[PDB]
Amino acid sequence: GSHMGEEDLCAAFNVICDNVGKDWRRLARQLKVSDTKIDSIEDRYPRNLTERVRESLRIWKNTEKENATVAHLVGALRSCQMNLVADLVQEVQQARDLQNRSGA
Repeated sequence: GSHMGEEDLCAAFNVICDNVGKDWRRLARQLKVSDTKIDSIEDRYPRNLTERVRESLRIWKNTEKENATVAHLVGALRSCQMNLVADLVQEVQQARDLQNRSGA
């Protein structure tokens, strides 16, 4: 696990968990979660979206591993018709310009 060092990603993982309530079913689907999963994920947490969402993470990235970068997170928000969150996770992208280095 890792509770320290996920800079920027904090907004991407905190996002999936922050706008929960009805945001994971959109991020899960767009993150590449088969419908069969929404039925399993919900089946696992019938009273806690905040918990089921974190569960996708183990799968969410397990599929788009290479395409599971920070940009994928906000980039995904844009497709989830949730520009609101995508807006805050986009702030994540701004933090990358400081660590992404690579000036040439």
